[PDB]
Amino acid sequence: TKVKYPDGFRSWYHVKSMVIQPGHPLENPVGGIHHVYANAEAIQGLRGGNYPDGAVLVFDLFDYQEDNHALVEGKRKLIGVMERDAKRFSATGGWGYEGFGEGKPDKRLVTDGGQGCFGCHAAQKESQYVFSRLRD
Amino acid sequence: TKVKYPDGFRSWYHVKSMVIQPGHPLENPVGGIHHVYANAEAIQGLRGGNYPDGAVLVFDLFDYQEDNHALVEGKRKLIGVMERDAKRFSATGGWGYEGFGEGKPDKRLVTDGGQGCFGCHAAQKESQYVFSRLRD
Ligand code: HEC
Ligand code: HEC
Ligand SMILES: [Zn+2]
Repeated sequence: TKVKYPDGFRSWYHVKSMVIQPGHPLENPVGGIHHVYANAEAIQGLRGGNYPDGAVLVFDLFDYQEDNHALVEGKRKLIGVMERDAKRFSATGGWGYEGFGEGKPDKRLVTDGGQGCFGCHAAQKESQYVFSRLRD
Repeated sequence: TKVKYPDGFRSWYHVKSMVIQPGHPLENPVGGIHHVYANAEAIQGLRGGNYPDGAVLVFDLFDYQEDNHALVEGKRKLIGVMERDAKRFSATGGWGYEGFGEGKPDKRLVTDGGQGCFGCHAAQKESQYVFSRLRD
C-alpha cells in the first residue's frame, strides 16, 4: 500500500547522475544535481534481468551553488522512490512511487497513489518503467 | 610502489559529486562531472577515524554534454586514485597517487611518483590529505 522509506540508500550502488539547470522543462520541480541509487534487487533489473519484488530505485536531488566555474552540491531538496511489488503496486505497473521532501521519512509528497509519476514512467514500459541505464 | 588499479570501485560508496565547468583553474585536466567513491576502509577515515592501510579513494571523471539546460554524462575521461599505505607511500604522506586514462588499468597518468598530486593534497594535512567530506 505505502512505499517504505529506503533506509541506508546512501550506501547503495550509484547508477548515474545528471544536472537539470534553469530553462530545462523539468527545472520545476527536479532542478539540481540528481544521483540515482539501486539496491541489489534493482541492479538485477538494471543489468537486463527482471526486477524482483523489493527492488528499490532512489532519485536523490540536491540543489547546487555556482562556485567559480564549479557546480557544488548544496542542500538535499527531495528523494523520489520506486519500490517493486508486482501485486501491491499493480495499479501503477508493479512499481510504488513516493517522494520525501528533503529526503525526510516524515515528508511524504505523493497524493494520487503515484498515478502522476506512473503517467510519465509509462513511456518506458519496454524497460519496466525505468529511465536510468546502468553505465560503466 | 605502484598504486593498484581499484577493480570494482563502481560498487563502492558514493561520497560526493561536483561539476567542473570550462574556465575553472583545473578544467585541464579534470573538467567534467566527477564522482568520489570510497572503499570500506576509506569510509573509516571519512567518518573521522585514521585512514587504515588499504583505504582507497577514487575520483571518477566523466565528460558531459550540455543539452537543453541538462548536463548529461558522456564518456569517462579518467579516474584519480589515492591508495593508503603509510610505509610504501611514505614519500607522499602515506597515500599513493595514480591516474588511469578512461579508467583503464593500462593507461597510467602519473609520471613524477605523485609529487604534483601530493603538492596540492598537502594543504589538507589536517584531514589526512583528503578534500572530499562525507555528506548524508
Ligand atoms: C516525466 C514528466 C516524469 C515524471 C512525472 C516523473 N519522473 Fe521519475 N524520472 C523521469 C526521468 C526522465 C528520469 C530519469 C533521470 C535520469 O537521470 O536519467 C526519472 C527517474 C526516476 C527515478 C530513478 C529510476 C529511473 O526510472 O530512472 C525515480 C526513483 C523516479 N524517477 C521517481 C519518480 C516519482 C516518485 C515521481 C512522482 C512523484 C516521478 N518519478 C515523476 C521522469 C519523470
Ligand atoms: C590541487 C591543485 C590538486 C591537484 C594537483 C590534485 N588534486 Fe586531487 N583533488 C583536489 C580537490 C580540490 C579535490 C576535491 C574534489 C571534490 O569533489 O571535492 C580532489 C580530490 C581527489 C580525490 C578524491 C579524494 C579527495 O581527496 O577528495 C582523489 C582520489 C584525487 N584527488 C587524486 C588526485 C591525483 C591522482 C592527483 C595527481 C595526479 C591529484 N588528485 C592532484 C585537488 C588537487
Ligand atoms: Zn570566470
